[PDB]
Amino acid sequence: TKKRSNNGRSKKNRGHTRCVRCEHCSAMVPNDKAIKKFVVRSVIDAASLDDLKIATIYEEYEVPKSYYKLNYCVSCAVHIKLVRVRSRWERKIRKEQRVSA
Amino acid sequence: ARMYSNGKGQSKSVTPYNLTYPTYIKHSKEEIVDVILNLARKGTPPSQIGNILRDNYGVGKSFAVTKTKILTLLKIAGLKPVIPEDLNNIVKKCVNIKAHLAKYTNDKSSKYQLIQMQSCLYRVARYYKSKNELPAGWKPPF
Amino acid sequence: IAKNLLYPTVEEIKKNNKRKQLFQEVKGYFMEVKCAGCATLNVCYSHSQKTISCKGCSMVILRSTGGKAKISNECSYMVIS
Amino acid sequence: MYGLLAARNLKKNRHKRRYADKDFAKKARGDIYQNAVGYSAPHAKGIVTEKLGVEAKQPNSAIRKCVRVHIVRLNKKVIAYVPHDGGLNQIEINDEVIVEGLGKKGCRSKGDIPGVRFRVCKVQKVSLKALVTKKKERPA
Amino acid sequence: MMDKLANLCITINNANRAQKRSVVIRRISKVCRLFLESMQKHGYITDIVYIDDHREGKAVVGLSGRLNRCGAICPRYDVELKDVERYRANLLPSRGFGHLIVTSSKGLIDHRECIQHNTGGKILGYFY
RNA sequence: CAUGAGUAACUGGAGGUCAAGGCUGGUGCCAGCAUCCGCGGUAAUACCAGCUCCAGGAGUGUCUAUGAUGAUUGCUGCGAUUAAAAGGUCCGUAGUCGAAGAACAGUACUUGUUUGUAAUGUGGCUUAUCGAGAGCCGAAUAGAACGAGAAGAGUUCAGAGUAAGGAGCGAAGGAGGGCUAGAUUAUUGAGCAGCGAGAGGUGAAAUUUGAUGACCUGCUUAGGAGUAACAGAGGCGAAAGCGCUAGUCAAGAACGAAUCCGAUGAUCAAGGACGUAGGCUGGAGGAUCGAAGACGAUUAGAGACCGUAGUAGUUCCAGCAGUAAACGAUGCCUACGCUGUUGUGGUUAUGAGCACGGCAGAAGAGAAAUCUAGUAGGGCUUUGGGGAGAGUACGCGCGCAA
RNA sequence: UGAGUGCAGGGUUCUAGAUCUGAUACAAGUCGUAACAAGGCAGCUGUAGGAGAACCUGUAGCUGGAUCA
Ligand SMILES: [K+]
Ligand SMILES: [K+]
Ligand SMILES: [K+]
Ligand SMILES: [K+]
Ligand SMILES: [K+]
Ligand SMILES: [K+]
Ligand SMILES: [K+]
Ligand SMILES: [K+]
Ligand SMILES: [K+]
Ligand SMILES: [K+]
Ligand SMILES: [K+]
Ligand SMILES: [K+]
Ligand SMILES: [K+]
Ligand SMILES: [K+]
Ligand SMILES: [K+]
Ligand SMILES: [K+]
Ligand SMILES: [K+]
Ligand SMILES: [K+]
Ligand SMILES: [K+]
Ligand SMILES: [K+]
Ligand SMILES: [K+]
Ligand SMILES: [K+]
Ligand SMILES: [K+]
Ligand SMILES: [K+]
Ligand SMILES: [K+]
Ligand SMILES: [K+]
Ligand SMILES: [K+]
Ligand SMILES: [Mg+2]
Ligand SMILES: [Mg+2]
Ligand SMILES: [Mg+2]
Ligand SMILES: [Mg+2]
Ligand SMILES: [Mg+2]
Ligand SMILES: [Mg+2]
Ligand SMILES: [Mg+2]
Ligand SMILES: [Mg+2]
Ligand SMILES: [Mg+2]
Ligand SMILES: [Mg+2]
Ligand SMILES: [Mg+2]
Ligand SMILES: [Mg+2]
Ligand SMILES: [Mg+2]
Ligand SMILES: [Mg+2]
Ligand SMILES: [Mg+2]
Ligand SMILES: [Mg+2]
Ligand SMILES: [Mg+2]
Ligand SMILES: [Zn+2]
Ligand SMILES: [Zn+2]
Repeated sequence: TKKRSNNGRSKKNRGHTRCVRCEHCSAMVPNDKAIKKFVVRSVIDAASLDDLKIATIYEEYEVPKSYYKLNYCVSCAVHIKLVRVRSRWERKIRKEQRVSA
Repeated sequence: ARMYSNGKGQSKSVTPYNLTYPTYIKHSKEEIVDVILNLARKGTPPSQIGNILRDNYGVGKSFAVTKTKILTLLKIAGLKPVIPEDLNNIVKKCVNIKAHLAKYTNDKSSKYQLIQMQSCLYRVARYYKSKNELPAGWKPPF
Repeated sequence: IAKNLLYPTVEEIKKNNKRKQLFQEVKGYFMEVKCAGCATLNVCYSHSQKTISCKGCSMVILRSTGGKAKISNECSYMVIS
Repeated sequence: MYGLLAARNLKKNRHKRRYADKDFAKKARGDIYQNAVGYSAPHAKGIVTEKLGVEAKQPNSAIRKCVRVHIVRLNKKVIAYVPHDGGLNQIEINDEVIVEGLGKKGCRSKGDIPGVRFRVCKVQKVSLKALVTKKKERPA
Repeated sequence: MMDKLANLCITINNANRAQKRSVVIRRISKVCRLFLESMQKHGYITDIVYIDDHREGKAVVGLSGRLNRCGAICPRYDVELKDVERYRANLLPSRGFGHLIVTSSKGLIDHRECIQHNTGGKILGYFY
């Protein structure tokens, strides 16, 4: 029986879409189906900022950040616990997740 | 719906309820009839005659003054073309597509458009050669 | 019958599409425009498909667009039909 | 096909549909005259050539008593079942027996006996029911 | 294009189910007029106005509380006077009430008038 | 009419369907019974018998064809989202189906009168003791002759111009298509320079490569693919499919409006054109990835999964081929239909509309799950009829083969 | 006008045949364990190689998936 109204993907009014590759296992997954995750990570860890304050030559310094978008296939997303199995009424709830660091 | 594609557009223009006589205008009957026959001899299609009469001379639908239709007036004056103007515009588009494909042979989309166009020609031809408006052995310019 | 169904209010008329009514409505009309300066009068159609220039002075009086045509800044008009 | 002047189209279509029915198909397109008892005849005469036994299908547990018959009308050899309690004792090799159908729509196996399609009715011109119950005797 | 007499029937059947009292019907032919005029004679509909719009035509009608259902038959079968009672028993709910309408050389008539005038015709539609 | 007298029932059943016994004795998965479901392994209301009951009765059981059962052949009257079942997409002939207004004609259509039926059958009455039986009466099918009516169907017309179609005009929008000329990085390969011991790969390791200087960091170059992030329940295309920037060449969709022609139209056997990927025939080329083949590990064994390496292919031009879970598993035109919200492109009395969408309820519907599935004798094509064998055999048509 | 009968062929229906190759039933024999749980490498459709055997591997697709995010 049909488990989801949208077939588990975001394609509508189209024939075909570009593929992308999974970060964890390099499998091909369609772009409109892949699980997506955003990361904004400081170059320097929080446990070093108190040393940075005496190491730097400049009057003040702003740490550089690094930015990423990651893609996962279903198997990897479930195994890494980005997503979890949910009850028949919960399946319908849609909410934006946090940006990781 | 549309004949060669999946279209369902609805853009048309409303025909009036009654037609009267355009008393606001600034020419006589005989002047309007002269304007038409001049534009005809210069070689304009009858749909363009209609556009000019509305736009420049200020007459809607070009019949309220004349009690006669544009193509019938051209037959009375003897200015009738050799081929009906619709069938004529279909042969032109075919020629254009064949002239493109002659130099850009690789275009599968243009090939597709040609076979649609050609079908439409024959369907129109069979109408006119039943109403005796074309000779029975007429064939396309190709 | 219902009065609402046989005789709609003028509010209802104005909200509907020109074809989807008990009797279909003409939207295009004719006007007399007068030129700034030379004060000559030209007959024009609303929704014009052609750009039009004033008799005599040759100022462009009316510009054609995708919808209702645009009268040049200084000029003025009256509906005639 | 529902138009008022559509009768010809409708008739040809509906005729072609019927071949999907197994019943109509077999009568039309199968070999309906291959059988000793069937469309051809209600009963068949034949001579006994061997005595035989067969296991019942699961979950039953039995040996069923059967006879090899040469059919006079076709020269095929067929298996038949012998109905009654001591019935096998009433038949000798080279006796003549008359044979009968099991009562299904097509020739089909009945009950727990695998692949046997007929049963014995009379031996040497006399009813097997009378022979077994000792109401009458062999012609001798 | 849809059949005009079919369109008439679905338009009034749905509006009746939705408990509306009046409707506008958008494409009208000669037999559609005569059908509506029949329903008025037997008191199934109350008021009729016709709009002469120069685009086909349209009608505005008031429904009564007595109308349960109506329908057109397609195609329009030819019937002898011997045949009409077969169709009567197939379409109508009771032997006591309701109308089966037939076209004839004497206009539209009901299954009782067929006996009076001694004429078959072509089957058109029904209401009860 | 008159004499004797006192004779005269069987077939199939008794666990359920299905009317009528847990009765007594044998037998112990044996022997048998049972259309179907099922009984019997020592406590059998089902076998073999006794005894009582049941059903029809001068009759009752069995086998075999057929009609019904059966809306499981569907004109009346079934189905095709998931149970069996909508052709991968277009074009198109035969075929079936086709506006409003005003008029006209009678061959179908319906009906009158007259013909057209011995027996059988149908409605009756009369005589054999009764009842079939016999005898007499009346009306009748299809088919044909001559009249009548004109709603529907048909033919014509133009001081008529579809929320039917085609031609054309105006301003604009889009990863729709072909061609020409350019581009920022990245992955490999070579040259040269610096440095002097490990690099790679994994869950953990070994094959493997390095003092002929690896790895990493510079500068030079040579190629062949690709267009990250922006990027979405966004857009375009008949479908398959389409994502860097400029220039160029044809045609199409939608919108605005007092342009022109007038039935030109819907659906479609046969016939024709397109169709991801993998494959095949010839040419160009060859970075990355990698069927086959070869090793290293793991295991009872791995021929596999993992790692090292490696060929055909993967790219382009000219063609052949014709299949996909080619799927929203929902044919194409055309209707009638509740509300709220959010998009994309035009137009706007700024109130709204038109085309193409998404989402959330409701009411109905349905075996439910759910809703492209509500209402319905609108038109046309494809298609299913319990599992298997079988989408297989033989014949035929296309293809170089597959 | 022609019966009969020569000699070649065809069209139909049956039947023989060394040997090979399908299917079905095999109480329970031998070797593994491919599917159904994330079935121990998620499964399935097309196409192409390979292999005691279920099957395995490349390439494009689908969710009837283990994700309506
Ligand atoms: K697809
Ligand atoms: K998803
Ligand atoms: K158009
Ligand atoms: K079409
Ligand atoms: K097309
Ligand atoms: K179309
Ligand atoms: K069984
Ligand atoms: K008895
Ligand atoms: K008994
Ligand atoms: K007992
Ligand atoms: K069946
Ligand atoms: K039917
Ligand atoms: K096909
Ligand atoms: K029109
Ligand atoms: K271009
Ligand atoms: K290809
Ligand atoms: K290998
Ligand atoms: K090994
Ligand atoms: K490998
Ligand atoms: K490699
Ligand atoms: K091709
Ligand atoms: K082809
Ligand atoms: K297929
Ligand atoms: K669309
Ligand atoms: K259904
Ligand atoms: K074959
Ligand atoms: K597997
Ligand atoms: Mg009972
Ligand atoms: Mg019994
Ligand atoms: Mg059924
Ligand atoms: Mg299935
Ligand atoms: Mg199915
Ligand atoms: Mg299908
Ligand atoms: Mg009597
Ligand atoms: Mg008519
Ligand atoms: Mg070096
Ligand atoms: Mg980019
Ligand atoms: Mg267009
Ligand atoms: Mg290739
Ligand atoms: Mg189709
Ligand atoms: Mg079947
Ligand atoms: Mg397994
Ligand atoms: Mg597995
Ligand atoms: Mg499941
Ligand atoms: Zn992965
Ligand atoms: Zn001026």
